[PDB]
Amino acid sequence: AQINVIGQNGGRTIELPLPEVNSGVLHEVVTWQLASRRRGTASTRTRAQVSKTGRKMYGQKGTGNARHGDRSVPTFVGGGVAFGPKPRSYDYTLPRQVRQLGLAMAIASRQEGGKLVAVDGFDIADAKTKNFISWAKQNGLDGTEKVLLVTDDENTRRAARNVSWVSVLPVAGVNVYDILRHDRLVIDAAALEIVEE
Amino acid sequence: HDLKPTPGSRKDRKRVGRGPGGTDKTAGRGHKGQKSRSGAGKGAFFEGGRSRLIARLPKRGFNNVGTTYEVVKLSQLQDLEDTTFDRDTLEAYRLVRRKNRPVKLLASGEISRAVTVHVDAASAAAIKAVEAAGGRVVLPE
Amino acid sequence: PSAGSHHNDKLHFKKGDTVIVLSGKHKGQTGKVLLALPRDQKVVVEGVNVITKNVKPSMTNPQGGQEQRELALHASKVALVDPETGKATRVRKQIVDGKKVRVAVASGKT
Amino acid sequence: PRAKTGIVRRRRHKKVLKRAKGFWGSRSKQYRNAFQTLLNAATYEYRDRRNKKRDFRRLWIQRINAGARLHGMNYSTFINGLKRANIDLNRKVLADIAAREPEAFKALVDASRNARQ
RNA sequence: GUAGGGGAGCGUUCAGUCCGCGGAGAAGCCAUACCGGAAGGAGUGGUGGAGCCGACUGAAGUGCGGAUGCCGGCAUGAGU
RNA sequence: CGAGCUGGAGAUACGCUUUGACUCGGGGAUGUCCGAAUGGGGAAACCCACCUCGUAAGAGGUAUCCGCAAGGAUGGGAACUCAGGGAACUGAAACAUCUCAGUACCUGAAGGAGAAGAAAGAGAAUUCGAUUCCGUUAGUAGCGGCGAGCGAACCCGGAUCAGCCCAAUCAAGCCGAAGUGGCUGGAAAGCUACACCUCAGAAGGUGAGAGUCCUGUAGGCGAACGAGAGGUCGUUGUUCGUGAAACGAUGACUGAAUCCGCGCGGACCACCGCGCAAGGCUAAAUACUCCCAGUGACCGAUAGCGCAUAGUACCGUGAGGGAAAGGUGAAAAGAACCCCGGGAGGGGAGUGAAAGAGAACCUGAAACCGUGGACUUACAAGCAGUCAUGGCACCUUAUGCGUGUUAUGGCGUGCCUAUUGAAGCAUGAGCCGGCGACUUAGACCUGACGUGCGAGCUUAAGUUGAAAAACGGAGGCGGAGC
Ligand SMILES: [Mg+2]
Ligand SMILES: [Mg+2]
Ligand SMILES: [Mg+2]
Ligand SMILES: [Mg+2]
Ligand SMILES: [Mg+2]
Repeated sequence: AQINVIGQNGGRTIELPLPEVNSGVLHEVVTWQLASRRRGTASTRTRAQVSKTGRKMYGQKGTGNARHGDRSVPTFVGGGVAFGPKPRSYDYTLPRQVRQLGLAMAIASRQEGGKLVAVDGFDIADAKTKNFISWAKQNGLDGTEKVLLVTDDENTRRAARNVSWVSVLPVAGVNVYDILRHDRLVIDAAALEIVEE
Repeated sequence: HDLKPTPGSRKDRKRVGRGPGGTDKTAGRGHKGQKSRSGAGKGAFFEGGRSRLIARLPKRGFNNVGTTYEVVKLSQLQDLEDTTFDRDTLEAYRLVRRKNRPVKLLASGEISRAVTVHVDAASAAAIKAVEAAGGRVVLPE
Repeated sequence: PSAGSHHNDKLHFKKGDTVIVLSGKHKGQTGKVLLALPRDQKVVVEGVNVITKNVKPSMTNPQGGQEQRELALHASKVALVDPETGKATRVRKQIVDGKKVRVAVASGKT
Repeated sequence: PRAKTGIVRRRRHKKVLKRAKGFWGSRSKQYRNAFQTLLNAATYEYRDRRNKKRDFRRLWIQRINAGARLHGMNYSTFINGLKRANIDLNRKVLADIAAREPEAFKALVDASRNARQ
C-alpha cells in the first residue's frame, strides 16, 4: 500500500500483519532482543567459600555470648554475599516465526505513520554529510524526528553521524528495537524491501 | 510546549497474563515461612522410595525393544490427499518423518480408492483392504 | 589521583608566547608566558595576580608581610593571538629553518 | 545490581518516631520502644472509639436521674413515663435539658408522671 | 482469625524509552496541622552545593526489632 | 618528540637544556652480597681458602649428574596437563559391599599448552576409515546390598583436518574540520540571537552542561630498524560390584604360531565378517589465566580484592592468621597583621562565590551529652499509653482549626519466640545506625497463565555477519496401542 521516493514509484506489495498492529507481540520481541544483548557480568563472592578468611574461631560454648564458626558467613560484615549475583546468560531462543512476525508488524507501524522507500542516493554526491542534510531537507527530514536509515550504499551511510536524526543500519541487518527506537524509517535499499519465501 | 505521554518504545504493553510477580517471603509481618518445625534449610529428605510401595512389589521382568514400527494409518492415504505416491522419499515429504526404524500400514481409514503402498510391513486386514479397494502393497525381500 | 593527563602532558604555548585569557575573570587580558608546566597544566602569564601572605619568623627577618605575585592557570587561556583575539592552529611548513614547523590559522602569523 | 536499604529504613523509622510525641523516656526517642508502644496504643485506640459511646451514655443517665430525683422521681421511672407517653421520644438531648433548662425539664417530669400513674 | 492457600497493589537500586527540572540552587538531611483505603505520596520552609524527579516497560545483592546475630558509635553501673 | 627538566614529594640550594635536555620506543655496557647457589663452611645475605694472569688495586677459575667434545640438566611458575600414590566427613535416614571419588591432598615430569594419535579399531551397513573437542543419541543400553544410586558407546550433525618414519599487520609518534556577540552568573560549556564543520556528535578535560576552547575522534602518514601374544593364580579399567564375564591391563609362575599363519567380534563351537600387536615421532581444533586491552540492566568506601593499597600494623615459637582507614577550594589565593593564652584553642582582619569551604577542611542522620525558652511536677501506687473533659500557651499545609503542653477521670497484663496454656518469676534482647536469610543452574520433570504457528510444532552445537540478527533440521515432542 506504500509508494516510493527516489528512483521509481511502485511499492504497493506485502501483506502486512493484521489487525491494526499488536504491541504485545512487539513487547515479546524487544524484551528478547535486550535480554540477548545483556552481558552476564556479576561481581559477587556469594560463597562463604570464595571470600578470603580462615576456618575455626572462639569455641562452641562457655566464651559467654556468641555461637560462630568463622568470619566468612553472610551474617558477618566482610563475609560472603550468600545469594548474590554470579555470571549468567538471559539469552534464549524466541520462536523464529515470532521474530519474522515481529519486524513485519513493526514496519506496519511505520506505514500507519511515516514510512520511506528510496532507490539510491544519487541525490548525495560523495560522503560530504552537508549534502545528506540537503537531501533530507527535500523529503521533510528537518531534525524534529529521530530517523532510521536502512541502505546498502556504503557512501550514503557515511553521510550519517548527526544528532536527533539518524542511526545508520547496514546489509538488511535490521531490528524491531531499532525501528521502534526512532520516529521515521527510511527503509531505503529495496533488497529485503521486496521478495522472500 | 506541553507535557506529552507519546506512543512507541514506552507504549509497549506487558500483554495481560503474560508474566506475574514471583513470591518474595513477607506478605505482612506473620511470614516465618515453610512449616513450623522439621521443614528445614537443608537439602531434601528425598521424594521417591524403597519400601513406600515400590519395593514390596514384584518382578524379574526382562526388557528388550528390538524393532518398533512407524504407524502409517490408512486414513492418511485414503479420505483426503490424492495419490502423490508412496515409494520412500515421497511418504516422508508428505508427513511420516522418523529414520532409524521401518514403517507399517494399519487398517483405520475407510473411503476406498486405488493406491500403491511401499511400506516395510502391514497388518493382515491392511493388505486385505488396499487390494480389495484396488492397489498393491510392496514389501521387500 | 590523576592530574593533567586528560590532555597529553601537551600544551599549546611556550615560555615566551603572548596569550589571551579566554574564560573566567581576567577574560581577554593578554600577556607573555613566563612558566609552562605541561604535566600539571599550568601557565604563569602576567595575567591573574594574587596577594600572598608570608609565614616567615626565622626565615630572613620576621618582617613577612604581603607579597605581589601572579597565580598560575590551565587551558583557561587560548594560546597565541594576532587578529586581536584567540584562535586555533593549522598551516605548518618551515621558515628559513626546515627542522621547525610553525603555526597559524585564518591568517598566518605567530 | 545491588540494592542497599539507604533512605527507606530511616524514613520508615522517622514516621513512627513522630507519632511518639508526649511519650515518656525511650518511648519517644528509640525506634524499637516507640514502635512497640504503638502496637499497644492500637488496642487502646480501636477499643476507646466504641468505649466512649458507653462512657457518655453513662454520664447522660447520671445527669437524668439526678434531676429526675430533684422532682421526686428517678431515671428508671422517668424514662418509663416518657416511653408510656409514646409521643415523648427524646432519649438523645434529654441530659442537656436537665442540666441547662430546669423549667423545661420539670414539664417533661410532669408529663412522665401522667403517662405512668 | 493462627498455620496455610488465593487476589490487588506500595517502595528501593539498576536498565531501555519518553517528558522534563537544576548553581535565580539537584540529590541527601531537617520541620510540618496536607492528600490517598494501606504500603505510601505531595506542598511550603530550612540546610546543602551538583546533580535529578515523573510515566511506561524490563531486571534484581529489593523492604528488618528480634537470630546470647556482624561492624561501628554511644549510654548504664558512676564521679562509683 | 621539540621546551622544558631536576622521581612520588606536596622541599629549599646547586644546576641541566635548541651543539637538543626531559620523556617515550629499541639496543648495548655496568650489575655488591644472598638465593638452584655451584670453591669450602654456614644459624640466607656471612665467615675461611687454594690455583691462574697481574704494578698493587683488580680480573678469571675451583658443585655434582650426562656424554669424545661442542653442548645439555639441577631451580622458579597463578591456574591448566599427564603420571606415581590416594582419604574421610557424607549418601545409603543405622552400617559393612556400594556412595562421596580416583574428588581433596601429597609427589614426579613438562609446556605454552599438554594429553592422545595413524586400527591386531569401531562395529553388523560385507558400512566406517588417526586423535582431541562440541552438540546429539540418552538418563537409552546396561550396571546395582538390582538398594541408595551410578551410567556408556555406535549412527547422525559440527570445530579442525596431515600422516610420516624404522626393524628384518602490531607498539614510539606526527597530521587532523568548524563560533561569535549580548544575557544570568564568582565563574558559561547554560540561555538567547544569527553562524559555520561533519569520512570526525566516541570520549575525557576546562570556575556549570563542551560538535566548532584543549586533548582528541573519522580519515591519512609513520620509523633507523623491532617482534610476529595365549594360559593358571591374584586384581583391576569402561555401564563391568564374580556375574554366563568376553576384551584390555600386569605382580607371581608358564609360555606359541609365522600367511593353506596370528588377533578380534561379550562364556564356548563352527560358519560368516573386521583387522596385521609385541619399534618411534607427529601440527590444528581443546584447557587455564600471573599478565595486557576492551566492555558491563557489576560494586562505589560496613560495597568492591584482604588492601582506594597492606599482606603492612597487630597476633602467634611456628605453620599460619590478619585489620581499618577516602573527600579544603574552581584555583593555595593554606589566613601577613592584631587581640586572650606557656601552649592548645579561639576572635578579628584579609583571600574566596561561599571560611554557612580553615587544614580534626564535602554532606553531616540517629543513639548519646548539653545550654536557653514554654507548659508543668514535692499525699504519690506506676507496661507508662489510650479516650474524655478543664487549664495555660501558640498561629507559615494553621483560627474553630486546631498545634504544643498540662490537671483530673475512665479504661488498660511490653514485644517476640515457644506453646494445651505467656505480663509472665519461661527464651532473646543496653541503645542507635548500617550489614544481615527461600536464591541460582539445567536443551531436567510436572501444572497455571500467556503468546506464535497448528495436525503439526521446534531447533542444538556451529557458520556468517555483529552500533543487528540471519542461516544451520543432527536431534526432540504430537502422531497406536497391547
Ligand atoms: Mg568483600
Ligand atoms: Mg538488633
Ligand atoms: Mg561514605
Ligand atoms: Mg596487595
Ligand atoms: Mg527451653
